[PDB]
Amino acid sequence: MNIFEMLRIDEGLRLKIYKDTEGYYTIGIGHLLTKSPSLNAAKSELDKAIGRNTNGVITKDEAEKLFNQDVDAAVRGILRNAKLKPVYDSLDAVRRAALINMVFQMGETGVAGFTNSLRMLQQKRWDEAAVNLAKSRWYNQTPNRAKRVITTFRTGTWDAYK
Repeated sequence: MNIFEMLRIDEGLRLKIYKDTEGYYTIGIGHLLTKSPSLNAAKSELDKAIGRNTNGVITKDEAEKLFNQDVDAAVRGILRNAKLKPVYDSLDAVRRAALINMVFQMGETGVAGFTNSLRMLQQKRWDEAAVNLAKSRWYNQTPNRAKRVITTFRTGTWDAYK
C-alpha cells in the first residue's frame, strides 16, 4: 500500500464524467473538473486538462495521468503551506499518506484550517487527534472514507486499507 493505491481505493476509477459526493463534475480517479452546474463547462475543463476533444470520456491511462498530477499537486500544496508543512515533516510515511489523502480530498486550504487536529498530530497524540478529526463536516459527509484516513493517522498502519 501507498498513497496512490490508497487514493485509488478511496476515489475509485470512472472513465466518463461523473458527479462528486458533493455533486460536482469529476472524472477519472477523483479528478474534479469544475464546481459549475454546466456539463459543457465540465467538458471544456476536461478537454483542456487532457489536451484533446474528449467529449466526456477518457482512457485509463489518461485518468492515471491526471491522477499522478493531482497527487503531485497535493504534496506540493502541503510543502508550500506554512501550517501544513511542519505537520507533514513531522510524520512518518504512512501518516504522511493520510495527510496527502485529506488534502487531495478537501484541498490545502481546507485541511490547513484543522488547527487543533494538526497540532495534535504534530504532538503525536494519535488517539486525541483521531477524536478531534471526526468532529467535522468531512467525517459526517464521508464517514467511511474519513474513518479509514483517521484510522491511518491513529495507528500509523495501513490496516484500514487491507
